[PDB]
Amino acid sequence: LTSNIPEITPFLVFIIGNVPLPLGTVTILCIDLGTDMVPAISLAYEQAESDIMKRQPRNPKTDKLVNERLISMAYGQIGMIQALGGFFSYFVILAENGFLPMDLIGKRVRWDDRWISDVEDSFGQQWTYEQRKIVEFTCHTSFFISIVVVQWADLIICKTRRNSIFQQGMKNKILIFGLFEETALAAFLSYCPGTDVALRMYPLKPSWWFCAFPYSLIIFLYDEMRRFIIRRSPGGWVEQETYY
Amino acid sequence: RQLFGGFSILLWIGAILCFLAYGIQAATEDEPANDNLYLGVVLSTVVIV
Amino acid sequence: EGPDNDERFTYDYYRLRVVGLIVAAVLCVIGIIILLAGKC
Amino acid sequence: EGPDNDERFTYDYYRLRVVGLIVAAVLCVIGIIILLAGKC
Amino acid sequence: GWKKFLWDSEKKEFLGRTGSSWFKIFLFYLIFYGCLAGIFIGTIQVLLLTLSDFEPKYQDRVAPPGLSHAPYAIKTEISFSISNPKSYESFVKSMHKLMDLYNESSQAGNSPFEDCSDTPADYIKRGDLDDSQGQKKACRFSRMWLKNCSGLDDTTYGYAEGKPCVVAKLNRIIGFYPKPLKNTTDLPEELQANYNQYVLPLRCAAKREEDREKIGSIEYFGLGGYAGFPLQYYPYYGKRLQKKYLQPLLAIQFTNLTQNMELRIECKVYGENIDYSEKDRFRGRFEVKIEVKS
Amino acid sequence: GWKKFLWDSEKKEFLGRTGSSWFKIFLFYLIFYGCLAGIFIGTIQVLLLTLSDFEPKYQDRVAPPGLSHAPYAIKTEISFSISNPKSYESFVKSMHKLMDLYNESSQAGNSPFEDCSDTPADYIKRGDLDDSQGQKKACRFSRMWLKNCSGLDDTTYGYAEGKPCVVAKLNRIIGFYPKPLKNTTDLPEELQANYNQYVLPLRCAAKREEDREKIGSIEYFGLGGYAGFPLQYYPYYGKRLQKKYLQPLLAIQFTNLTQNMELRIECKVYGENIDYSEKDRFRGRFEVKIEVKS
Amino acid sequence: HFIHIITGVAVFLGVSFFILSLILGYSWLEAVIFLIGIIVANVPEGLLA
Ligand SMILES: C=C(/C=C\C[C@@H](O)[C@@H](O)[C@H](O)C/C=C/C=C\[C@@H](O)C[C@@H]1O[C@H](C[C@@H](O)[C@H](O)C[C@H]2O[C@H]([C@H](O)[C@H](O)CC[C@H](O)/C=C/[C@H](C)[C@@H](O)C[C@]3(O)O[C@H](C[C@@H](O)CCCCCCC[C@@]45C[C@@H](C)C[C@@](C)(O4)[C@@H](C[C@@H](C)CCCCC[C@@H](O)[C@H](O)[C@H](O)[C@@H](O)[C@H](O)[C@H]4O[C@H](C[C@H](O)[C@H](O)/C(C)=C/[C@H](O)C[C@@H](C)[C@H](O)C(=O)N/C=C/C(=O)NCCCO)[C@H](O)[C@@H](O)[C@@H]4O)O5)[C@H](O)[C@@H](O)[C@H]3O)C[C@@H](O)[C@@H]2O)[C@@H](O)[C@H](O)[C@H]1O)CC[C@H](O)[C@@H](O)[C@H](O)[C@H](C)C[C@H]1O[C@H](/C=C\[C@@H](O)[C@H](O)C[C@@H]2C[C@@H]3C[C@H](O2)[C@@H](CC[C@H]2O[C@H](CN)C[C@H]2O)O3)[C@@H](O)[C@H](O)[C@H]1O
Ligand SMILES: CCCCCCCC/C=C\CCCCCCCC(=O)OC[C@H](COP(=O)(O)OCC[N+](C)(C)C)OC(=O)CCCCCCC/C=C\CCCCCCCC
Ligand SMILES: CCCCCCCC/C=C\CCCCCCCC(=O)OC[C@H](COP(=O)(O)OCC[N+](C)(C)C)OC(=O)CCCCCCC/C=C\CCCCCCCC
Ligand SMILES: CCCCCCCC/C=C\CCCCCCCC(=O)OC[C@H](COP(=O)(O)OCC[N+](C)(C)C)OC(=O)CCCCCCC/C=C\CCCCCCCC
Ligand SMILES: CCCCCCCC/C=C\CCCCCCCC(=O)OC[C@H](COP(=O)(O)OCC[N+](C)(C)C)OC(=O)CCCCCCC/C=C\CCCCCCCC
Ligand SMILES: CCCCCCCC/C=C\CCCCCCCC(=O)OC[C@H](COP(=O)(O)OCC[N+](C)(C)C)OC(=O)CCCCCCC/C=C\CCCCCCCC
Ligand SMILES: CCCCCCCC/C=C\CCCCCCCC(=O)OC[C@H](COP(=O)(O)OCC[N+](C)(C)C)OC(=O)CCCCCCC/C=C\CCCCCCCC
Ligand SMILES: CCCCCCCC/C=C\CCCCCCCC(=O)OC[C@H](COP(=O)(O)OCC[N+](C)(C)C)OC(=O)CCCCCCC/C=C\CCCCCCCC
Ligand SMILES: CC(C)CCC[C@@H](C)[C@H]1CC[C@H]2[C@@H]3CC=C4C[C@@H](O)CC[C@]4(C)[C@H]3CC[C@]12C
Ligand SMILES: CC(C)CCC[C@@H](C)[C@H]1CC[C@H]2[C@@H]3CC=C4C[C@@H](O)CC[C@]4(C)[C@H]3CC[C@]12C
Repeated sequence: LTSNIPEITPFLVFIIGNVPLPLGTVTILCIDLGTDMVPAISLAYEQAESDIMKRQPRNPKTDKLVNERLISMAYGQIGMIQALGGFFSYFVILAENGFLPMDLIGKRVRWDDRWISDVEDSFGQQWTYEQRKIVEFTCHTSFFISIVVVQWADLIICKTRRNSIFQQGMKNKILIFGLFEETALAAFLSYCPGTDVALRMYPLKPSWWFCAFPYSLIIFLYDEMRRFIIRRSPGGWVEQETYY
Repeated sequence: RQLFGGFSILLWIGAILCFLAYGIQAATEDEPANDNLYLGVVLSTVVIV
Repeated sequence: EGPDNDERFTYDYYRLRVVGLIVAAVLCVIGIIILLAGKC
Repeated sequence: EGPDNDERFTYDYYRLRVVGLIVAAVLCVIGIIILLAGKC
Repeated sequence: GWKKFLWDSEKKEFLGRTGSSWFKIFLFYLIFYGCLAGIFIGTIQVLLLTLSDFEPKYQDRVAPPGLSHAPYAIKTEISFSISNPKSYESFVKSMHKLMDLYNESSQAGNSPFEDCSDTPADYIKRGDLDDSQGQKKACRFSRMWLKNCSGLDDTTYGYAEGKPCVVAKLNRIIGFYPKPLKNTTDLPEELQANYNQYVLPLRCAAKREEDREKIGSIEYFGLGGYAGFPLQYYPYYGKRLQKKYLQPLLAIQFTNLTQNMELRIECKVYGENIDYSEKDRFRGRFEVKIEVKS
Repeated sequence: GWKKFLWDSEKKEFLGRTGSSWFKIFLFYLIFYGCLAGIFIGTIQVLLLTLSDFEPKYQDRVAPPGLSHAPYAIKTEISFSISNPKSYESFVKSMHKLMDLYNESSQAGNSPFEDCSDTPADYIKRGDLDDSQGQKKACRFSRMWLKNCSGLDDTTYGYAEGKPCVVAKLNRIIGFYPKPLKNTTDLPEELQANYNQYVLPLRCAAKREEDREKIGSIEYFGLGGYAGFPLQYYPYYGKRLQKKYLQPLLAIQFTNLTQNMELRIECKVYGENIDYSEKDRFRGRFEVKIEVKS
Repeated sequence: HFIHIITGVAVFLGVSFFILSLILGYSWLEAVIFLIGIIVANVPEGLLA
């Protein structure tokens, strides 16, 4: 559910702010059924944190499976950071090729016209229709890769609900395999000859793969301190507000 | 029984809606995007599988 | 430079794809190693 | 636990020193490698 | 249920919490989102510092250059009746919009428009891409050069009696030097005559072998009377260093056009750093469908 | 030079800059140092969150336990004249400071001082190191137990007529269980008699073989009349979980002490989790230099 | 109960971006189609598998 937000916000800013489409449909499909699955399947192999044969039976009328405390995390805090990281890699790709963030607002109507072969950028260059479309597609590829990068820290902060990572431990071999495969698939979809004709994903330059790293580290640090106040302060605000 | 179950309903409509949009988009213009014929065959596969 | 500044408009995407594939392959292998390491 | 909780007051400084020395040695070697790599 | 979860009067709760809860949550989200906004803004400012103002860091996606045209035809088709005047209005309004930028009133004084050779010439380098010598100077391009398609004599530009014009234009690229083909034994048929090295040739033809006969006399108008672009208007230094810059233009009159029949005309520029693409039908060449139905 | 770099009146400069410069620099340093302070404070708050309030994370630097004493002798020497009263005042003031904490008035009511066995007994576990059962309860230790050194009869405690006392004390350690030596054939000579398992023995002697003769009768006072510490006062749960806790004490009277001569007396505790150190002369044992010069 | 909440948030994001789009100058046909696209995006397809 965390991956949702960074999948809808691009279109919302598209219709309201009038900017070129940040996340394509064949890329959402690649994340929705590619990257997410193996890790989500691996999250089942997680061992207990505390003694499970010691707690009382769950109340059916109060402790549900999906409460508002979860929605506040996935839809509210983690997904938001992931969406911001994606919009960062996007603006970087368009600024390095010629379209600065001030000239993108108000361009969609002429960016999508199939009969305007002269679109001026922030520096004065004239771009044909197919040329600007290639850049938009490369922005979709990097957006998808940014999603995978932030999903790394999301799969690690989702591994444990309360306990710390330095306590439980990364003894789950399936999760490790999930991260490795999740990265190999993105690189494969972006560098195999014939993807720009079949799936529309262009190769990325090596400096762009590092635009999502800080957001991931931040997600990890935020969730770590979150899981810390719950332990030291039982029954406090962080527990009745963020404890799934 | 298993095909019309769990949340296969959410996805059945998603699939139906996807092919409806491809129908309308196809008979209206000869050059429509196909984000729907794919989105629909995929969604449907996630239910059949 | 000057008139023959043709390099200013060229990029070696070929070499980039070759390297990116070598790397993807390596990551995939390492993954398999970790996965099967224990069942032998 | 209880009365015989003697472990709660022991630390294996020996093993720690052994490892810290192995590591120091390795770092020292790597350094030399980098320094002389080129003059051969 | 329905009513109580909405508003109970013993615990003074609305939707579930009290006033102090809604306040604690609203304050938390305001501080959280505020920090998020400040972080995103800082990471965008460092980005404004990385790039240069006089030159795009990457120029590989725009090469070679395209070939656009006025008028603005949708689906690359120019169809209009010689009787109904409200048929070619959408075209003239565009043609006019394009030529309205070459008005002599705009080009006046010493700056930043200097008088250049009335006959094609070689390149002109106004230094590097710096701010040292201020704003560079661009060559003047007069309207009148285009003889029968200028909107100065026959405002309509031709569409009035079955003789249309097509003003072709080369896509502006920073630091791009056009290089024409040399006089060696290998050169297309057409290009042999009038080999003005300093001129980049543009030549239109018919897509199919049949249509040849149905297409009449392609009359090109340009600088010096040649069917090309003079090399003296290059290179382009970019908006920041060359505001008030005009790119050459080439007019094409399709005289003697068969009536009531769709004609496919493909125009193409030639040169060394010019390459076409089977996917982009506007890279170096362009296609137009003309049908003067009357 | 001298005068101008200090104050010129044309550019209105002081020390070198104008008013707006000193302001730009002062404002920058204020913001910079403010951010530095906030960062250091945040990194210290996360540290306050890491650790536990009822138990030090590392307890390897304090084991085994030491052996301190009252009085407070500097260089481990107790020298005083039996005539001049202003000679043993610094000692009595300390002894008194230590015993002043065992006043019966302080130990009153059911909490948190419960009555314990008047004779040595075994350990007592008041649960785990949690806040579940509130503040734990500690055993009461009466002053009178120490018979001739209590400051209740002879305030001076002995120093008045050439017979001093030395109240020994075992260093308080959280969760430390004292373990005395067993009755097996291997045990020091001294310890054989009065083997009260529940008592940790303390025995003083002479550092050198010669001094033996010059040292008289070491009379130990303690709980039950034994020369040790009762195991019932352990373990210690820490200040937070056991405020108002009293540690056992053992009085030692050095009767029949030779006059006008420095005597080196070494006291030593025995037990399993007790180990001495050749570097720390207070770990398990202690040394005292006594010289009753009169 | 999971499907219940997921749909809750779907109609909320849609009626809200509907009033917002009308505040920006769009017509009722295009704005209606925007409410359709946002609801379809709130569908977890791998959640089923
Ligand atoms: C198939 C689909 C649908 C469409 C597909 C489409 O593409 C295609 O199929 C085409 O359709 C093909 C169809 C072809 C059909 C036929 C053709 O073959 C044939 C040819 O068509 C050609 C045309 C064609 O070329 C066309 O152009 C095609 C395009 O069509 C669309 C056009 O744009 C546009 O619609 C044109 C349509 C037409 O023009 C509309 C006309 C109007 C309706 C109407 O007015 C006309 C007219 O009047 O209608 C009359 C009939 C009447 O009875 C009707 C009664 C009216 C009711 C009135 C009540 C209104 C109402 C209603 C209330 C509920 C609310 C309320 C507020 O409003 C309330 C208020 C009241 C009080 C208002 C009362 C007003 C009264 C008005 C009425 O009376 C009438 O207007 C009136 O009578 C008039 O006559 C009269 O003139 C009036 O004029 C005035 C009235 C005003 O105008 C009007 O009122 C206005 C302005 C209202 C304004 O709103 C008011 C505002 C100002 C505002 O209030 C305001 O002030 N604000 C001020 C703010 C302010 O100051 N602020 C100050 C700030 C200070 O701080 C005047 O005022 C009035 O007084 C006056 O009376 O009451 C009558 O007939 C006539 O009168 C008629 O003329 C657009 C497209 O459809 C299409 O391209 C023709 O040229 C040709 O000749 C013909 O042959 C399915 C969609 C897909 O599913 C979806 O994928 C889709 O594709 C995407 C969404 C695309 C988008 O994205 C694309 C890129 C990628 C996408 O694809 C990706 O896929 C995105 C995805 C999506 C998701 C998410 C994600 O991303 C991905 C992930 C998903 C996956 O991941 C998941 C996991 N996570 C899993 C999986 O799901 O999936 C993009 O490329 C797309 O672009 C993009 O869109
Ligand atoms: C600027 C860039 C920002 C990037 C942000 C995203 C970061 C996300 C990726 C990686 C984060 C790594 C976090 C490191 C955590 C280490 C924790 C650790 O070490 O805790 C020690 C545990 C505890 O042990 P214990 O005391 O319970 O044992 C008891 C044994 N008894 C029972 C026998 C006594 O020990 C154990 O877990 C057992 C040993 C497990 C060793 C794990 C080593 C593998 C670690 C990471 C794999 C790399 C993934 C890379 C993904 C990229 C793909 C291209
Ligand atoms: C433990 C078990 C381990 C197993 C690991 C298995 C890993 C498998 C690794 C690699 C195999 C991948 C498939 C290989 C595809 C080869 C495609 C190829 O060689 O194409 C070459 C030609 C390109 O020629 P050109 O440059 O002249 O074209 C110019 C076109 N112009 C000029 C018009 C733009 O192709 C074309 O023309 C047409 C391109 C056809 C598109 C085929 C791509 C398939 C699409 C999606 C499937 C990917 C799903 C992901 C599966 C992940 C599994 C882990
Ligand atoms: C367990 C982990 C699974 C990981 C797998 C990732 C899941 C992927 C999920 C969704 C992606 C599927 C979307 C299908 C996209 C089809 C695109 C298509 O049909 O585009 C049509 C293009 C036409 O393009 P154009 O008009 O520019 O041509 C102009 C040619 N002129 C100008 C030269 C004439 O034709 C061409 O590309 C011709 C080449 C045809 C390429 C077909 C590639 C099909 C790829 C995947 C289908 C199988 C996936 C099953 C796995 C499910 C996993 C759960
Ligand atoms: C690119 C993405 C960047 C994202 C960065 C995000 C950084 C922002 C992180 C935190 C800012 C939010 C602080 C909000 C403070 C106001 C909240 C408030 O008003 O709270 C009131 C309560 C005190 O009420 P009570 O419980 O006594 O009343 C009992 C009432 N009853 C019964 C309901 C429980 O407050 C409490 O409990 C204390 C709880 C305070 C919350 C601690 C959360 C700390 C989380 C993260 C900080 C770590 C940042 C690491 C970043 C590294 C960057 C490299
Ligand atoms: C248990 C142990 C397991 C170990 C398994 C190890 C597996 C082997 C590992 C690595 C193999 C590396 C193969 C390297 C292939 C290099 C191919 C290459 O560099 O081709 C580049 C060129 C296309 O360049 P272009 O000019 O069109 O660029 C576009 C220019 N524009 C768009 C600007 C005009 O190729 C062409 O022309 C011709 C291309 C012909 C088709 C080659 C097929 C390569 C596809 C997939 C193989 C990679 C799989 C790696 C494993 C990944 C696992 C997830
Ligand atoms: C570009 C420049 C490259 C420079 C490379 C320099 C080479 C570095 C050389 C060696 C570093 C590895 C050290 C591994 C030593 C492990 C030994 C071990 O057994 O240690 C266990 C301790 C846990 O101690 P304890 O107190 O829990 O138990 C005490 C229990 N008693 C005392 C009772 C016994 O653990 C530890 O010391 C943890 C050891 C530290 C963990 C390594 C963290 C690595 C950090 C960043 C690297 C990330 C790379 C990501 C890849 C990106 C690729 C593109
Ligand atoms: C071109 C290629 C160049 C390659 C060169 C490679 C050089 C060789 C590399 C590594 C050699 C590793 C040697 C490991 C030695 C382990 C010794 C050890 O673990 O001893 C620990 C114990 C002392 O423990 P404790 O109980 O007193 O602890 C205190 C406990 N408390 C304080 C609480 C009471 O030892 C003892 O008793 C007995 C100690 C006897 C003396 C051992 C001498 C070791 C000193 C230096 C050798 C290390 C040099 C490494 C290279 C570094 C280069 C900068
Ligand atoms: C850790 C968090 C809370 C720090 C957030 C710092 C915020 C408040 C800082 C980070 C970067 C800063 C911006 C950096 C650059 C400029 C350009 C200048 O012409 C106006 C101020 C402006 C726009 C700054 C405003 C404040 C700013 C956004
Ligand atoms: C990037 C920089 C500028 C951020 C600096 C943030 C500063 C202002 C933040 C970081 C950690 C914060 C402290 C964290 C915990 C507490 C304890 C609480 O009982 C009082 C507030 C106090 C003392 C906070 C005051 C504000 C504080 C010091």
